Amino acid sequence: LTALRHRSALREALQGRDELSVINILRWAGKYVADPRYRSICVDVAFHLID
Amino acid sequence: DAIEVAGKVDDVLLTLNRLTKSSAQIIAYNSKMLATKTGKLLHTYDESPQSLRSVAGGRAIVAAAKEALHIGILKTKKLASWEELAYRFVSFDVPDIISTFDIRPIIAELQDIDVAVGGARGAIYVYSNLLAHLHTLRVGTIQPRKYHWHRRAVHSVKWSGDGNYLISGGYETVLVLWQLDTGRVDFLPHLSAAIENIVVSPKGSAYALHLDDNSAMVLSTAEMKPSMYVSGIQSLVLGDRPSKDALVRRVWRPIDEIASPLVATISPQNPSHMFL
Amino acid sequence: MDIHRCRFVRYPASAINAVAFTHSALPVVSSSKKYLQKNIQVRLAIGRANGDIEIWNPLNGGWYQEVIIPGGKDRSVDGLVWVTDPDEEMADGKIIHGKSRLFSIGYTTTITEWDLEKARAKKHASGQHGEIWCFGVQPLPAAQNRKLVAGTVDGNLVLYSIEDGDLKFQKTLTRTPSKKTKFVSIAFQSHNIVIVGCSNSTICAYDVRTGTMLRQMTLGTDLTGGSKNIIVWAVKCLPNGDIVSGDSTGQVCIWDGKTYTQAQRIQSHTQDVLCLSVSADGSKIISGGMDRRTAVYEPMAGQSGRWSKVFHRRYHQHDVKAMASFEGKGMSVVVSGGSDASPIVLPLRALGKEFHRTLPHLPQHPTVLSAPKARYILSWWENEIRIWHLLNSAQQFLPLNLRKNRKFLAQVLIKGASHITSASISEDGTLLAASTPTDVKVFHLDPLYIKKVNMTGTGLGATRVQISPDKRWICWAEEGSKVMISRVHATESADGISYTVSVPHKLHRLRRQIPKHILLGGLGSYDRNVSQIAFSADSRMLSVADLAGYIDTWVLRGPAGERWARNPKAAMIPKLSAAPVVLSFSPTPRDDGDYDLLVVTTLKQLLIFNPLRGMLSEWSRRNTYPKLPEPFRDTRDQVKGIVWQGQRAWFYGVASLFMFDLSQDFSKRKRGAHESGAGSKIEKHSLVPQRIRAASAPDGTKWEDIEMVDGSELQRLREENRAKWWHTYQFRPIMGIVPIEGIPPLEVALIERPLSEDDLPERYFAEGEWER
Amino acid sequence: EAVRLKGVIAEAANYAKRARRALADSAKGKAMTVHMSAELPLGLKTDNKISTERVRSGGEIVARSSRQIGHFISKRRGIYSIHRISEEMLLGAAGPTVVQEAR
Amino acid sequence: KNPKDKRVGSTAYRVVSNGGDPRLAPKAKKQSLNLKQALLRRDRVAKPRGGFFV
RNA sequence: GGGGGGAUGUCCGGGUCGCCCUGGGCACCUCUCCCGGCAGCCUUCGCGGGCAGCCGUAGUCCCGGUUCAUACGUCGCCGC
Repeated sequence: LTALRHRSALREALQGRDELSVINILRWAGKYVADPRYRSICVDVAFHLID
Repeated sequence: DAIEVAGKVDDVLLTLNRLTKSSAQIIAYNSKMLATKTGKLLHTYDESPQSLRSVAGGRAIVAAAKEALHIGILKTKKLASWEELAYRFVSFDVPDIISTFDIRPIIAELQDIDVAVGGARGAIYVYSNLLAHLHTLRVGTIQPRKYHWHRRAVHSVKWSGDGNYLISGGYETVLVLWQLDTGRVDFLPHLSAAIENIVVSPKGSAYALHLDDNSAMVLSTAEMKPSMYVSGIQSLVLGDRPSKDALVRRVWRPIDEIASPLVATISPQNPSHMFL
Repeated sequence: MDIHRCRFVRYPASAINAVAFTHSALPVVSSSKKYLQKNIQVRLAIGRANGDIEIWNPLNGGWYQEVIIPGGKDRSVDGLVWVTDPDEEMADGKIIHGKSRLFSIGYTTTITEWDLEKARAKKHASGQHGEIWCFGVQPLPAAQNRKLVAGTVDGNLVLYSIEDGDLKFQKTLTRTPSKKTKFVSIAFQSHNIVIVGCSNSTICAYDVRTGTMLRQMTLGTDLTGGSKNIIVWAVKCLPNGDIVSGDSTGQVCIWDGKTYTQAQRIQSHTQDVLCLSVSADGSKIISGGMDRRTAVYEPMAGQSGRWSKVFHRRYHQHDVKAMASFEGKGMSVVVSGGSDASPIVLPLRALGKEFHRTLPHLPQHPTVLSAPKARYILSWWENEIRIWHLLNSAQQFLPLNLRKNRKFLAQVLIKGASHITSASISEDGTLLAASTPTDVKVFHLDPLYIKKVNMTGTGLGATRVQISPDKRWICWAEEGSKVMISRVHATESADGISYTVSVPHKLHRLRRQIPKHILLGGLGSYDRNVSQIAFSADSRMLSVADLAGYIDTWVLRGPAGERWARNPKAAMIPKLSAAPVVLSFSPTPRDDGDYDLLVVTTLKQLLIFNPLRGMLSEWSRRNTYPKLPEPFRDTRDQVKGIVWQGQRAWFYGVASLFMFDLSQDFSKRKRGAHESGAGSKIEKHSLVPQRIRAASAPDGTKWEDIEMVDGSELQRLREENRAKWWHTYQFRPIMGIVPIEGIPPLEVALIERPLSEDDLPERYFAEGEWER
Repeated sequence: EAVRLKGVIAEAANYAKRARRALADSAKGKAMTVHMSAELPLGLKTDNKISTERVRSGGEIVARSSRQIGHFISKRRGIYSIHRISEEMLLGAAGPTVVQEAR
Repeated sequence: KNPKDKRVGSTAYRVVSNGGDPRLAPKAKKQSLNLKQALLRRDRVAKPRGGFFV
């Protein structure tokens, strides 16, 4: 996910999904916003999923 | 070019000089003709001219407009006197903005030429036979073979030796080789920088690359390792010839600029070296 | 005019599996010999995956879909082959052209021969073998003794005989030793040499007379994925003898003709090449794969027998399963049908010089019908009829209520296995009639409650059905060409109205004067089957019209002593220049008791008839074809239908929408340009150079231009006998425009069908060939 | 409390601004998807007008054809809509009135 | 379809059946139609079908 | 976006009462110049300059509704 923020493609990685895999990436984002060692990347993924 | 004036082959120079900004004219000179600074005028063409190349000998010369291409065959055989140095020219529009071209001669006569025009949209158009298509008012339908792999503009296209392969290189840092007898394509993909210029050796063995990060590597074929590597200072340059993919209005148009100074230290314990 | 756009009619797209022209190529003649090839009937047959075999007409670039013959449920069409005899000559020098018979396979052991005159299947032949997967007709060197060769699943090349109106399983040439060899494609190199592709990586070359084997060409593994056996999906033969074969690796191999070894491997596609096509003079190869990719190859200059890919392009939206070429009468096209139901016509000799053309996937008949007094819209496909009711106006809605506005009212399922060829509904929607090619069924409706009115006397099916506006006459087209009619008696009771349909009283059509060689040659009596059946607005006058251009009308003579008589003025109504694409009466009555029968043909010839007078109206004396507007003359889409207003007639093609005020009179695409049978000349972006200029005078002031080439007395009377027109292209995939009520105001239901990826089948990708 | 109200009120204000733009263009007749009722939609998404430019390979910018603009508008319609053509349109002056089913 | 056969134990009495295909077309063999597809999708898998849906 | 006008539709004091207008609210078409972009053609080595410019929005005869992706050299097991 840091490589997908550095190469400008996180929106492209998230934009083609379906319902179950959106739930899967949301479940990862919810489970792993807690660690402040990747809070930034995890919050950015949650931004793109909300948008 | 080395042409035969009477029986003495010598150098003729073919200059491409502007007369207006989007027009230019091509003008030939001998050495003694260059000493008196009068030139034999050959063509004036009027669509932002880029470059001029000629085949071995001086029979066919190829001039390049932005969208068009001017093929010229010399009118008489054997070139009896100097005052009859005249070229018949036929112009036709290439489908894309011409970045480069390489011509190979099909031969001690000159039977045909094969033109490979690398355009600024990414494609390489191979016009297979030209003198037998424009030798004959009316012409038959000519249709180039399109080879599209590069995303950005293709910086250099060259035929390779025997004529089986079409080697090429663009912004994507990959030397590509069109197989051209099959449909296949094989490539040396991850160089340091953009393949800005290629040449082929007099024999078929070596290629020599001018890489965009101020470098030249003489590669050998199918060992594909640089048998000669030469590197320069690689700092930021305000380029003279601007860019080959700044022609077609991309998302970020490449600008010749220096925004910040170069970050460099001469290193103590070894003051001949410079980290930058 | 108020419009309800409607996209909820899920009309099913079906995958095209077989495209087959009548003649592969015609002999080139001059302009002084133009009258020799005028009666040559060139037709294109396209067979879809739902078993629909439907004939097209190229029409010198018109591309009019004439007949659709649907197969039943669980029935597909895989291969199509026309068998065209050579030109026979009479005693006097007249020319009888070749009778062309259409054969098909349906993933069975049975080869079917189709009767395009009766619009049903003519014959069946089957032998004890596996399912036939590929077949072809033996080419001409004998004259009257031509034979079909068919490969199959279990191996054995069966050989069928066709002579004197026969199709029978003659014998079996050979079969492979390995039982796991499946024959997938077949093409003839000469009169006696058959080239078959197989599933076990081989291209075998059998010899038909003795049934022997010349040579077994082979191909390697596929080293791109698993599944070591390569599969040669399409073989074809060049005119100089070489064999071109597209296979499972997406390659195109050029095999030598004399030695039967390969001469070239051209890696072209990523997924497998599914179909090939070869130009008639042997100069261009078109390859269509499963990566929705079409690639065009021309020979490399210099060395002989060496081909190379000029250019490729993705014309379709799914795989390119079938294509076939045609080159004659100033028209070199190649028609490629795939799985997105859209036949794409490419120009062959001007490829890279003219745009292609995507023919409509929706049928030519509108297949959308409405009872406007009941506001029922109605559409039919495979065996169901879907009827929607709309419950409200449009003036009421000037968005939470638009979902409740439409209502999926009824879905009528037809028994049996046949398919609904046509239907019709009464103006109040209580009478519906649907025609299969086996039976003509009639249903009575009560606002639902549906009952089946017992039909008697029919039982041979029909292709067109119309119900009278006073709900008294039911007129159908039995076996395509025999127009029949029946009175229906409506007897009221204490429960309601009930319908008894009488015995069908066949009315006879006029004996037209057609020469014997035209009636023998061509497709035969194919253009007799009536395409349109149109009643008047008060049902005192019938008219029918066929594909040849003939319009035959009938009047009603009353006293149940009502009976239909032929119009005395019927012979004055002439044969049109082309097939009538729409034909209907004016609902606004005249002042002399006469009708105004509007006809538009496939050549944009809008005209109006006074059929009781037997002549054209004075409005159509005034407004000829050169007086029509340019956005109606240059549409390239066939006018699918009309809807009426008072003084205005609205036309709809597939993409266009027009209105003409028929009261007033009338006063970009090049007209002088001569192009091929697909699209106009290109303008901006092309591989082919446009402006070639030569240069004398080395100062460059003198250039050249090298061209690249391989009623003036009538109108005085017609004006001494003495605007409002509009067009739009914003309703793009129109399948049907139908009027509703509830210059007068009129609501209308425009029904579109844009094809989606949810409608098209699933694309298939392995690990290596994923798309961007 | 000011933080919570800041976030909510800023998002509602930005949606109201862009929805005012889209409703002005739909009143002009460019036929975009707008929400009808007075509650906020679930996704605070407005349809923008289609840009005049297209990004071709490899990164270049060309003009959008009106053909492709019409294709994207045909995507932007729904499954049911009432599209009233006026006599002023048939004369050639004004534009239509579209009322589409709320998706 | 066809009425199924009735066996006494030794012999089998069966109604003949050819009333399915009068003049229309012969019904496609589903085992052969699925075989040609299985030669077309050898090891390859479908892309995910639609949009946002269960 | 503003500066401004001609014209569409409208209520509140209204007016001899009609053409509408002034005072308030205004949404749209059209004109006008500056704002951001894009191209051509002259000038100069370039820098810049000059000339007549188009676009900032909507649906097409067919049709760019396309073309475009980064190799080989060798695989397996276990240990630190």
